[PDB]
Amino acid sequence: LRNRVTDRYFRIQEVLKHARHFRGRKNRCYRLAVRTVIRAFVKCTKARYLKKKNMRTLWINRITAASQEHGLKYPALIGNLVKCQVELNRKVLADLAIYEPKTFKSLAALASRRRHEGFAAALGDGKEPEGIFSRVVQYH
Amino acid sequence: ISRKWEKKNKIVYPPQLPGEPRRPAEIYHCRRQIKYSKDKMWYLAKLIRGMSIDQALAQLEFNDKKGAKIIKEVLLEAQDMAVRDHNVEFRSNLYIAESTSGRGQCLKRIRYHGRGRFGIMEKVYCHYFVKLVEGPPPPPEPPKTAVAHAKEYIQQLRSRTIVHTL
Amino acid sequence: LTYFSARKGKRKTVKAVIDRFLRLHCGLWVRRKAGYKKKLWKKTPARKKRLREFVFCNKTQSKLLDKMTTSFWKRRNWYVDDPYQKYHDRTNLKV
Amino acid sequence: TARGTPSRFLASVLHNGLGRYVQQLQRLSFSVSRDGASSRGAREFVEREVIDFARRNPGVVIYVNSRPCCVPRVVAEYLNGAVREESIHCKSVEEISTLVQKLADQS
Amino acid sequence: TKKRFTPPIYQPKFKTEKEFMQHARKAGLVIPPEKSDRSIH
Amino acid sequence: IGIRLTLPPPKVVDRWNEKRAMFGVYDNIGILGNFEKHPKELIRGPIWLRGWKGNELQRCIRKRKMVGSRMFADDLHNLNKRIRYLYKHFNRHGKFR
Amino acid sequence: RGHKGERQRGTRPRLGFEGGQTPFYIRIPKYGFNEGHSFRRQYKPLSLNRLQYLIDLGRVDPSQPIDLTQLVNGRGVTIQPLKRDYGVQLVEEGADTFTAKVNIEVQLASELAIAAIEKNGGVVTTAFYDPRSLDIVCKPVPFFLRGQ
Amino acid sequence: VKKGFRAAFRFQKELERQRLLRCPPPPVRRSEKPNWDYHAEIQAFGHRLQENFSLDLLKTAFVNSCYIKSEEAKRQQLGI
Amino acid sequence: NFKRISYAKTKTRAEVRGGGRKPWPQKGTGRARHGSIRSPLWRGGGVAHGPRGPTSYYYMLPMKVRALGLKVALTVKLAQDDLHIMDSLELPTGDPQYLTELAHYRRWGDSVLLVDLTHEEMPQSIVEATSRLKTFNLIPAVGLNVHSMLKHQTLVLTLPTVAFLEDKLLWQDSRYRPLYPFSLPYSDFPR
RNA sequence: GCUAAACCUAGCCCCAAACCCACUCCACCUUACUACCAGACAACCUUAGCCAAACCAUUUACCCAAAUAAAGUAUAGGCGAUAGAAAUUGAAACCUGGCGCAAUAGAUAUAGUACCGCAAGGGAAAGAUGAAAAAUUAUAACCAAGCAUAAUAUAGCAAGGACUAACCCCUAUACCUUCUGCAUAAUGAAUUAACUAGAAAUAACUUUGCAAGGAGAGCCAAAGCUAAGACCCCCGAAACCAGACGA
RNA sequence: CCGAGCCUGGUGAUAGCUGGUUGUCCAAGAUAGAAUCUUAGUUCAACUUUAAAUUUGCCCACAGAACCCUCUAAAUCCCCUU
RNA sequence: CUGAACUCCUCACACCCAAUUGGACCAAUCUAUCACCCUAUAGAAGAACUAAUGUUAGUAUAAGUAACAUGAAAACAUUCUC
RNA sequence: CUCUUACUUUUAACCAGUGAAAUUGACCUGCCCGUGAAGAGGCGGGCAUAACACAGCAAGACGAGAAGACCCUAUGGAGCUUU
Ligand SMILES: [K+]
Ligand SMILES: [K+]
Ligand SMILES: [K+]
Ligand SMILES: [K+]
Ligand SMILES: [K+]
Ligand SMILES: [K+]
Ligand SMILES: [K+]
Ligand SMILES: [K+]
Ligand SMILES: [K+]
Ligand SMILES: [K+]
Ligand SMILES: [K+]
Ligand SMILES: [K+]
Ligand SMILES: [Mg+2]
Ligand SMILES: [Mg+2]
Ligand SMILES: [Mg+2]
Ligand SMILES: [Mg+2]
Ligand SMILES: [Mg+2]
Ligand SMILES: [Mg+2]
Ligand SMILES: [Mg+2]
Ligand SMILES: [Mg+2]
Ligand SMILES: [Mg+2]
Ligand SMILES: [Mg+2]
Ligand SMILES: [Mg+2]
Ligand SMILES: [Mg+2]
Ligand SMILES: [Mg+2]
Ligand SMILES: [Mg+2]
Ligand SMILES: [Mg+2]
Ligand SMILES: [Mg+2]
Ligand SMILES: [Mg+2]
Ligand SMILES: [Mg+2]
Ligand SMILES: [Mg+2]
Ligand SMILES: [Mg+2]
Ligand SMILES: [Mg+2]
Ligand SMILES: [Mg+2]
Ligand SMILES: [Mg+2]
Ligand SMILES: [Mg+2]
Ligand SMILES: [Mg+2]
Ligand SMILES: [Mg+2]
Ligand SMILES: [Mg+2]
Ligand SMILES: [Mg+2]
Ligand SMILES: [Mg+2]
Ligand SMILES: [Mg+2]
Ligand SMILES: [Mg+2]
Ligand SMILES: [Mg+2]
Ligand SMILES: [Mg+2]
Ligand SMILES: [Mg+2]
Ligand SMILES: [Mg+2]
Ligand SMILES: [Mg+2]
Ligand SMILES: [Mg+2]
Ligand SMILES: [Mg+2]
Repeated sequence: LRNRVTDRYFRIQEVLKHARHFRGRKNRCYRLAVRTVIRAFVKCTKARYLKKKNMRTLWINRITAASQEHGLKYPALIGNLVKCQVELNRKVLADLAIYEPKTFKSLAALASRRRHEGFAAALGDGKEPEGIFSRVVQYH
Repeated sequence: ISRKWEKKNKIVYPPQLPGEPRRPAEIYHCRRQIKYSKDKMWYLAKLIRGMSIDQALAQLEFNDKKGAKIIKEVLLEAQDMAVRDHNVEFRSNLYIAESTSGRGQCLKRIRYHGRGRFGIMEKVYCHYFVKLVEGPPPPPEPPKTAVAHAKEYIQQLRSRTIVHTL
Repeated sequence: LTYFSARKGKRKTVKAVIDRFLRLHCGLWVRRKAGYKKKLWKKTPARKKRLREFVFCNKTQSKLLDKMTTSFWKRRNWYVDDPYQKYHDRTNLKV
Repeated sequence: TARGTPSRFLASVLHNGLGRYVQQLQRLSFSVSRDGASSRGAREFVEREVIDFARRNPGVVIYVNSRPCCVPRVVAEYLNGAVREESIHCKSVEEISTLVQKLADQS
Repeated sequence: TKKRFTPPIYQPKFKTEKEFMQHARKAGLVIPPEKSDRSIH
Repeated sequence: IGIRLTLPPPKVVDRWNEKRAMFGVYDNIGILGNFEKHPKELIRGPIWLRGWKGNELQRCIRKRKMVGSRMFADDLHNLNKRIRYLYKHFNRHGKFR
Repeated sequence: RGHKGERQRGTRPRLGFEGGQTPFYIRIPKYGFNEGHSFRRQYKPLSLNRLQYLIDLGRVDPSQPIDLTQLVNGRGVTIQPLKRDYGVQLVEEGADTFTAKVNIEVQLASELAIAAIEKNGGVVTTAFYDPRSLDIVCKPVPFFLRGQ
Repeated sequence: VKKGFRAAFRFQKELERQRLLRCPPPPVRRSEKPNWDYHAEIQAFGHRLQENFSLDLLKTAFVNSCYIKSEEAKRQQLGI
Repeated sequence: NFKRISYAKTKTRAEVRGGGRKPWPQKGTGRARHGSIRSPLWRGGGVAHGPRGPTSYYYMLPMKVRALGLKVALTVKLAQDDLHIMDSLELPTGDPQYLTELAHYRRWGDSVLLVDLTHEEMPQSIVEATSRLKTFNLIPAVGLNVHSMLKHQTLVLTLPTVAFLEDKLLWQDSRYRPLYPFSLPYSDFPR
């Protein structure tokens, strides 16, 4: 019994359909496209780590810009909003800076208030009580 | 071999309605197995592409290439074939819609080289395809002007959104 | 070794193993010591005593010797008054 | 692949769920075979599951065409006009019961 | 395999039967008369 | 290219012809026939293969001693060469020893 | 198959070759363990436990003389004349429980096995069958089909 | 020629799809296509929207004057 | 498979005509190195690993195993209500249409295997009706086999055949181990 | 849109059976295919070597007149590699078939032709409508690479993440082999199509059967025995020997 | 392409050497050394894989393991408990 | 403060080592029996190619490149130059 | 040769006709310094940068061509010589 591959046409079309948008001979010649289709799938699989990284890099760049409009720096906004028990991430904050500017200035004024309370407490030796916005809500 | 170009002059369109506009006539014609290169012929079919029937015949009549005398013969017999068979009223009211070249069935002979070496030369052949359309040659597209460049640039500046946000 | 003979098409036996070793039905191979007849005048009685002793072989050796012999040499024989008859079966062996 | 495929923005059909929820699945067309091992799982789904599935979804019209076929398929049509064709070839009842319900949930 | 080389159309010039037989004599093409009982209807 | 453009003619099979309807009959001629006949005697084909099984070297060795005196000179010469090649492969070449 | 060498190319040396040093099966001296193994006589042992088991099941009747043929016909023993077998040796295993009065013929017999048969009122005799006769006594029918 | 039927059958299906794309057919009404029951499709219309429609009324809400006039033209040609 | 003999065979690089000469020198030509034009790499060369027929697939299951499969086939036919006992296969007429209308009224099936005790004592009535049919086949009891029982939907046995089968199949459940082939004389065989 | 693509027959392979075996006239051992003149020339004779032995030097299986078994036993052997009986035992046998190939397959074969070689000798390629061609302005199209329809715009293994947006932004040192380690300026590859490479005993394991017995004479057996299943590739030297052909 | 011609055959010469070795998916998985006309290889061990049986294994407390003698070394072996 | 495939969070989980080894699936083909717009259970085997300066065939690149050709006029009669 | 120059012919280049070969993983085929299988068009930091033909040049592509002939290895060959 002599057996031969009868459906080799479909085996190569499921590879070339992903190379249709390439340039040159690696969009129609299996030998060349197969090596570039495999590199595309690897890039797309490793690109899921870059997307998450570049997003957070973008959010921070937009928050940094919106904080300088109010005379603040990125570390002083994020660090002092955490001290006020406000758990808002970079994604939301950058969205607020674009579409809710009046709410973002309220968050910057809060951070500047908590930042100034920290300096005042650093000048005292504990005798003076804590600030109004420096209090921490406890959860049992 | 494929001979679809000759079957396009056999399609019969349904009668047009009274309100529909006059449909231009299309005439397909070709010549097969021309002893000439398709690369050399491509430069001649590219020349008359878009020209009128009477202008193309004038450019091909004073060209020194061999393909010119061949194309001109194909155009003359497609011109007559149009008025005689395809109901074209004026023979000068025609323009070159399509004109290209194709590879033909070629032969293979041996070219002798030195030191008992040899090469394989091919006696090349080609086809010529032309399509004539009734009417005047479509007016050439004017070159893009500064108003269109600026109008397009401002349109790109207005189509830009805020990306990677709500 | 000859895995397929050219006349019968069957595995052959290496006759250099049959002239040196003895196989007990249990799977053990018994041999002599190399040098039990060489230069006895320079050797001690203790060394000569353990030279004329019949010793056993290990797993790797016995598996090789089992591949170099056919099934005829692995059958159970009932020779009359054989000195090794009692050694063809193991007793109180675990694992 | 993203660059080798198209894309769309998240959307709904006629602002669905805003005033009321309307099931988008509009029609289900089964093609089972009286004989054929490929359709064994589809035949058992028509005996006990399809009738109880129609009681819960009265807005879906279900057609069961029993004809000779080597590959049984279920065709789902939606209000927006989209048509999704799927194969239930050699699938158990449990696999076909979760599949049909997936089609009902989609838009 | 699957190779056939075809030449371009020849388009015979002379249409009349006399000229064909008048030109077949100049070319040595001898065409003996036919022999058949069946005739057209 | 490499795949036909039309469908092939249907492959119609008669599952109820003589050879298929009576296949397997008389396979237990021994059990039910008081062991007068043996099922291997129902096998037809080369006289050097009836009721026997072996590898290529075993098949070729068996054919050469059973019908080798009747073989054509060219075919016999090729048989002996085939046995030489297989003798070296099976007894000298391979992964296991 | 691995990478290169004789491993991947199928050119390994023969079995037993140790790479060049005198092999194990060659550096050991020769001793006559199996010298003349094809000319030694073998006797399939027949225990009194086996014999008593054959009598309690009716496979061997003690009312008639018991010889080598009746034992084979009853699937009590399996003699291999072509394997240098010369008969059966009556062994003493199961002598205590043995209780049967028989007339048995065995090519070899131990001193204790005889006592067990002579205690119950039986008779035991030792006879010699050559390789040719031993094949006829065990399988008579195939011999009667030879016209000899 | 290679022996087999599965690949040729599968290749004919791709050719049909290619032909449809090159020459897409004209659209037609869903009622003309198989698997259609007007009475069953109109009941689901209401239940789909969670409304207690009246079938007698709802069936006349989809009947248009243009369809009635043409439905008569078909009968006149056939004399029915 | 036990009576299968494959006749497929190919020629090796040693059996293809020619192919003895080295095509071109080992070095200098700038081409790949080849020793013959009939190697597997070539068009028209030998088959590296192809069929080397004629090849046999002969093997034997133990007698007791082959006799046990018949018991199972005879048991499965009864359990599934596909077994029908007869007293005699004598029809009133030799018409093949009668035997077909008789299997449809009783709802036997599309295929029926009729088993008779011997090949010479078969009534001519049933021999003239089954010789013209394709799904209504008639065999003697000695030709009973698992393959034909599974191919046919219905099994029909006569009373003599039943006793014949039980004797043969139960003799394996109580028999000594063979001293010599059962074709030779035995004390109580046959019968 | 060209080039092309697509097909199913020709016949072949393996068995069985049967032993096999010419012719019109004329010409042909001289320079064969050449009508006609003095002759006497005559046939026989161990194969070797490659290879294995990891060199090599004795040695290294080659149908030789019945399948099986005896038995890979006796025996031979740098007692190494390996080689290897007999006595005895004793079976079956109905040509007209195929889980064989289907035009790169299967015979080399359309042919031992064309062509190559002084000679011995080597040795191809390919075909395809239809019931009708006395229907040939015919049998639709849709499919490889290669081109054409339709050249190109900063920046980079050519893509991916994306994006309103093709490109611009960010990220990313082809593949295989071979190596301690290759983006390596180490190997191979123009590309498409087709062809092109893991063959098996010993024991052991798994799943049935029967069980101190197993096996359809042979053999094994101190739970074994029977059966099945499942593990051991391709191309490539320079060489050596025999017999022919050549000044 | 004569340090010894060519053709065919033995012949599928041999090659521890180079090259090549074709569907998907998961899993475990880097190794003291000895001998060898042997170090471009192989066999044994060691490492590694799978199945099976059984009971200890790893980590480690005291106590304990040399005089001759130059570095009075970092450590190790042994080892219940955990 | 920035900063991973580390860790947490929503959900899921057999789904990142050469040689080697173990295991679960499978394309097409033939056969048995089913099936009947292309499948099922099994049994078989010339059973799967991005690579061997691989074989054959087709078509590209180099490249419309290298290279190749016909002494002159005329009445095509003839003359003229070399 | 100092120390080259001028002219003729062939070649050449343009028009027309005909039409090969080695070569080629894919290419959208820049420079400097540094890095690194130790000598980068492809990596890092910088500089440069609309697209495109023709004719020239031979610094680089460890450029093409011939599985290095030198050297070493193979229990690989052969020729010659010999106490
Ligand atoms: K081997
Ligand atoms: K050698
Ligand atoms: K051929
Ligand atoms: K490579
Ligand atoms: K390198
Ligand atoms: K190199
Ligand atoms: K490279
Ligand atoms: K290499
Ligand atoms: K080596
Ligand atoms: K001058
Ligand atoms: K240069
Ligand atoms: K070079
Ligand atoms: Mg020459
Ligand atoms: Mg390799
Ligand atoms: Mg190595
Ligand atoms: Mg040959
Ligand atoms: Mg060779
Ligand atoms: Mg072939
Ligand atoms: Mg040697
Ligand atoms: Mg040597
Ligand atoms: Mg052929
Ligand atoms: Mg294409
Ligand atoms: Mg970049
Ligand atoms: Mg290196
Ligand atoms: Mg690197
Ligand atoms: Mg190298
Ligand atoms: Mg194998
Ligand atoms: Mg020699
Ligand atoms: Mg010679
Ligand atoms: Mg001379
Ligand atoms: Mg080789
Ligand atoms: Mg792992
Ligand atoms: Mg040595
Ligand atoms: Mg401890
Ligand atoms: Mg982070
Ligand atoms: Mg983790
Ligand atoms: Mg996990
Ligand atoms: Mg499938
Ligand atoms: Mg293959
Ligand atoms: Mg391929
Ligand atoms: Mg290749
Ligand atoms: Mg150039
Ligand atoms: Mg030139
Ligand atoms: Mg030119
Ligand atoms: Mg190269
Ligand atoms: Mg550098
Ligand atoms: Mg240039
Ligand atoms: Mg490069
Ligand atoms: Mg080299
Ligand atoms: Mg040699």
